[PDB]
Amino acid sequence: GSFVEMVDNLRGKSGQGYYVEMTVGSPPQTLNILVDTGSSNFAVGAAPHPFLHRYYQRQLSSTYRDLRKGVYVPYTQGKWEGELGTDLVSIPHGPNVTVRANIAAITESDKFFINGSNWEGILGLAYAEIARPDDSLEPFFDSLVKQTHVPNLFSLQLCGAGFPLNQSEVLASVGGSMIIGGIDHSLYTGSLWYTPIRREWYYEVIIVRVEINGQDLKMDCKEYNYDKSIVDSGTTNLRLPKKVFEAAVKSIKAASSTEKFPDGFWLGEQLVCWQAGTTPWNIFPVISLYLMGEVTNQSFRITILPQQYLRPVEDSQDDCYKFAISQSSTGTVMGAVIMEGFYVVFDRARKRIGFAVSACHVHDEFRTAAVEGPFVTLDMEDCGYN
Ligand SMILES: CN1C(=N)N[C@](CCC2CCCCC2)(C[C@H]2CCC[C@@H](NC(=O)Nc3ccccc3)C2)C1=O
Repeated sequence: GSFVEMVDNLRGKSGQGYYVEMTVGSPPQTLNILVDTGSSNFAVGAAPHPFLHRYYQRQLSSTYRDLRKGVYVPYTQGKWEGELGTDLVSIPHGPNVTVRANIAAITESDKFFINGSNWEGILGLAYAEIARPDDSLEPFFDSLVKQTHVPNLFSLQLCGAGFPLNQSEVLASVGGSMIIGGIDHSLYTGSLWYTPIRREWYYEVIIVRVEINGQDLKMDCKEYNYDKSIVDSGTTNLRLPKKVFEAAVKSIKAASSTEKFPDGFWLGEQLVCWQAGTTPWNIFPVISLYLMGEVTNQSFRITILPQQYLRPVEDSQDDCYKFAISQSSTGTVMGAVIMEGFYVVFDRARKRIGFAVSACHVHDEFRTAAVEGPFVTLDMEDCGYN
């Protein structure tokens, strides 16, 4: 329905992350927390760090409980380490509840915190299977559902501005909404289409067909989900398996061939700039990802524009962008630049993910993002990797 208390409760952007305000401890300590559908730990800065102007002070919380256990979490680009405990947690622009939740107090980290991001911790919203050190550490959302009457569902509207936001603007701007326990109909247009959650660990899905401007990429659909496909608000780019990335870039280059871009642009390293207002959106193709539907032999598609996969960056008065599609060796990742096109419903209760066109997606007068269906698609279970 309508969840006015939670609409517009996010801030941030695709490259630095989207965050929500939370409070931890008694009396409450306010912290900004990155929303991460690609992990399952609630982990907060708990010691001084050059990029933090505040952190969780366990000694100041009367409700802090020490679990006397450490946690070490390496990931591709870095790591975070800390001390496990529990405390009372609330979301000011959220459901009006307070829960007793696990908290990893981060004491050491490498390439975790981001300078100028304005967030001090992360909220891992995925399932217990991928919680660290193991699946016995109950994730926040599981605690929330068990302890309150909050429905087992949340939805995310990540709003890309379509242009660079400076330090002051990104602090003053609305970055989107996280609706806890429901679906807010003001955040999307058209219909919601659902794809099954294949397995409850990451938010894993199955892609059954890929098009570039309606042209079928024509790969064996297992390639699109090798070794998994996930929906992850904690990754910036649309990341594709090596072979899929190579075929997609070849097709995107062919569609946009009226202009030549350097190799560094396609590698997502170098920006491309145009005179103010002259970005040639129309030369770049739309990208359609077909997802397995809830009905046997039925699929639907989500279509994104270059306004989603070209990420605005400051250079001058030129309009500059980075290519936000990159290679992966760990499967497809539908990151923030993809999520910015859609209102995404994480329907844990019904083991499904919903997509609808976002009321805040960036587009032009000629094209819009789309969510359409149904399409007849056979042997979709074969698209999943084992
Ligand atoms: C993809 N991804 C993700 N969605 N969450 C994590 C952890 C995954 C988790 C999966 C289950 C097993 C354990 C690991 C963490 C990520 C969160 C967003 C901010 C990032 N911070 C930076 O990247 N910071 C940074 C800072 C300076 C330089 C470079 C990067 C760090 C990750 O790698």
